[PDB]
Amino acid sequence: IPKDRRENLQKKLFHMQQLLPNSGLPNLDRWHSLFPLDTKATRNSTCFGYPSWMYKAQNNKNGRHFALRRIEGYRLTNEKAILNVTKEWKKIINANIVTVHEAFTTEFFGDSSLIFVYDFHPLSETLYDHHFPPNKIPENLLWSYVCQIANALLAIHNAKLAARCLELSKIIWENNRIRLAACSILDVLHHDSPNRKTIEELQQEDFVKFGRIILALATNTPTLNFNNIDAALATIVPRYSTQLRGVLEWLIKPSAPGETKTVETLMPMIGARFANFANFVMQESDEKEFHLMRELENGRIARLMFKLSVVNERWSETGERLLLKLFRDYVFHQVDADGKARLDTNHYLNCLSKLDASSEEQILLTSRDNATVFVVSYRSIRQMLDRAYGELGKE
Amino acid sequence: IPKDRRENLQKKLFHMQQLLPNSGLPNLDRWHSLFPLDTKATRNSTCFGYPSWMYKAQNNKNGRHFALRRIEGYRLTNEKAILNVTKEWKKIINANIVTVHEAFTTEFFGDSSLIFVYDFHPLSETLYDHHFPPNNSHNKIPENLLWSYVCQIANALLAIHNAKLAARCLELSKIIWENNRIRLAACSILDVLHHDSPNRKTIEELQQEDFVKFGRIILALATNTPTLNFNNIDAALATIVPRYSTQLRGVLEWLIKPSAPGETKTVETLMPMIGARFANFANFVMQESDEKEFHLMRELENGRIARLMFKLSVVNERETGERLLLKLFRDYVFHQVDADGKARLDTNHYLNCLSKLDASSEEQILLTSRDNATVFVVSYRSIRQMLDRAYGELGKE
Ligand SMILES: Nc1ncnc2c1ncn2[C@@H]1O[C@H](COP(=O)(O)OP(=O)(O)OP(O)(O)=S)[C@@H](O)[C@H]1O
Ligand SMILES: Nc1ncnc2c1ncn2[C@@H]1O[C@H](COP(=O)(O)OP(=O)(O)OP(O)(O)=S)[C@@H](O)[C@H]1O
Ligand SMILES: [Mg+2]
Ligand SMILES: [Mg+2]
Repeated sequence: IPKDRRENLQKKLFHMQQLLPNSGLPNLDRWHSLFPLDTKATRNSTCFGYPSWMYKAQNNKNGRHFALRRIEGYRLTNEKAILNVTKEWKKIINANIVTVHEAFTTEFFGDSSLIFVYDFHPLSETLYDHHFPPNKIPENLLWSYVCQIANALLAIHNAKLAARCLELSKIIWENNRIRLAACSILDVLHHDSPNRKTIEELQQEDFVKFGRIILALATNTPTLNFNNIDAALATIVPRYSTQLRGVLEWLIKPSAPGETKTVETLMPMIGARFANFANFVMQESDEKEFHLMRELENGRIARLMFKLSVVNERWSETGERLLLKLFRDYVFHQVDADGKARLDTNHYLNCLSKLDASSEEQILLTSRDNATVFVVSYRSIRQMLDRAYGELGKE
Repeated sequence: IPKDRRENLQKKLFHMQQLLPNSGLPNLDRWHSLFPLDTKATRNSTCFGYPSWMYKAQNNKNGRHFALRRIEGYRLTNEKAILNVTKEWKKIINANIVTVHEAFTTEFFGDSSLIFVYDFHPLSETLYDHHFPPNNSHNKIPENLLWSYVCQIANALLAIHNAKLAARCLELSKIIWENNRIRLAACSILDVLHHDSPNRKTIEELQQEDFVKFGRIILALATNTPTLNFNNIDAALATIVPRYSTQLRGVLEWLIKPSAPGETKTVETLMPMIGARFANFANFVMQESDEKEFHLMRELENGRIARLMFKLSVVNERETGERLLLKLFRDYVFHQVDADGKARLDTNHYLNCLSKLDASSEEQILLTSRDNATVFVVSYRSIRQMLDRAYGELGKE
């Protein structure tokens, strides 16, 4: 657990518990301690047709943290069966889709608001805000985005559904991992609108919105228009590979001369980039595995110190336990040439690691009166510790 | 953190430390504590042309555990065979390839042996032994798992071929399995043992042999036939059509058959054939990596608990003052005895006390001194603040 990852995982735990008491936010029937997640001071109705609000809240029943998406000013009776379509989205298990649990309307916000509950992903930021704060992205990261979004659309389309909402502000970023964070919403907000589209047509719009998102990132232009669909498409050939340009072209262009666009057709176009991506995720999962084991090592190290602390100053004054006493002094009571304490976390860690591994390496244990000195190995010290601790269990 | 997952990580750590006191194995110039990994009492020379031995050993320099592949009865007749091979393979780092570090000869085994050192992956079992258990004899593997293998092996071949090299050794017994993660565990070996052989093959045909050996491995697993023969490359190929999808059959057929009518087989051509199965595979890996992320944060308490023990051990027994409560706190946590006088050992008590110390719990405890006249009512929160305070005053010096 190096410095950055350990404090990042602590920053995550800190974000999950994080509260803001004076905010003047209401408590729902099954939710409390609502925490505002919006990082910007402006809200527009371009994405949903209504203003949107984001919240982190605690469940009254299980105490775990969830994310709440609020759609301001939407009227719909809570008892309506349409809100239950989130149950179909719940069935979809995907790493690039934020799982939705349920949907309900509420009036605790002083109006008519619709609430979607999602998994809470700590330290998440929108893909827009991450790449466009108020200078080009590497192609590997762009392909990582292409592979992740395609993976999401694959599961969605095969579930006889569509993304509907596919934009930069509605995709959350967290350590290069992206997820669709507004699914199942438009399913409700467009259930009985004029000019309803088919799930077949909506699935096609996904591919178009897909291409535009990546194209925007590739051309480093936040606002994207139709008048430059071929202008910005030709700007990526020297900077990025022709393969990247080819995928963007396929996604954006209305490919309907003899056939309709399908996710299965998109996959071979990606091809080798999937292997590269999968390789990276596998290696990152490997790194998480070592940190897991290091942390489990810490537990074994803590349990060794438990035994050691039980024995010390408890019989314990003199004997084979006297060496255990002197061993503790060796590890934690180190002082400099002046006489001042030499605090050293590294020394503590490596001493106990060698004790846990029963290292054959030897160390010098000086007695209280610097007259007697013990040449002893970690292996011997470990065996004395287990021996003495067991003799206390006989009682 | 499910039951099996915690015990899996504990089985790994226990496997790395595992020793054999009665062993008659020597210590090498740079290696010691050699531990036998072989699951069988018999060794044949089919895989390498020489008997092979597997060992876990500790590095004298860094103290970490590595895997050692020993090739019995090998004399170095050319230093080019080790150096021209290992200089290229050492550079290749892949998630589906066991990293090789170096190769050297030794005589400590009472003979002339060649030694390869690899990364040590705990709890690893050969893909053969996992799907064909050793202690049983002669019922199908799920298709998703077969596709997982195809993606992983293809990923390995992708890195290998792009380095102008070949797997050479691509068989069930030379691939290690660990929680559905497979790795090529015999790379760079045949590169050395065949470095100056009479009938040296081209790097391109050896690469073609990779695809064939690829196909046979998956086909063997799909047909539940450990040994695979040339006479049933089309017979066993027809056993998979009702049980598995036609796509799998198409890939296996493509891999095994000498596909050179209009083009020669390349990994880039294999990728679109797998296609959507890569999305499925990557999704699972992402999902498992997500599950580890949540499990990590929960486990982080061990570091926080251990660092607290560091502070507590530094301060204690270095006599009187505010640290006297820290001394009495240690007595409360680890020195519990009954009215009778017997030791009250409790691993749970130790863990939960420190959890409350780590959480700065508002829960209160009773601290009676040796002199019973004064007793301190204090919470874990206050004790926690006293500990950091005392530990900080030692940093002033
Ligand atoms: N499912 C989620 N889990 C955790 N955090 C989230 C989730 N969804 C959104 N957030 C965070 O909430 C913040 C705001 O959410 P997004 O609303 O949808 O963007 P919004 O920028 O504030 O844009 P406006 O104008 O509504 S469209 C972002 O910074 C995210 O980091
Ligand atoms: N790099 C490694 N890291 C950890 N364990 C390994 C590694 N490589 C091999 N092993 C294990 O070592 C054991 C024996 O190695 P493998 O020898 O090559 O099996 P072996 O099948 O009996 O084949 P050989 O003797 O040619 S017949 C296996 O159970 C593996 O799981
Ligand atoms: Mg918002
Ligand atoms: Mg062997």
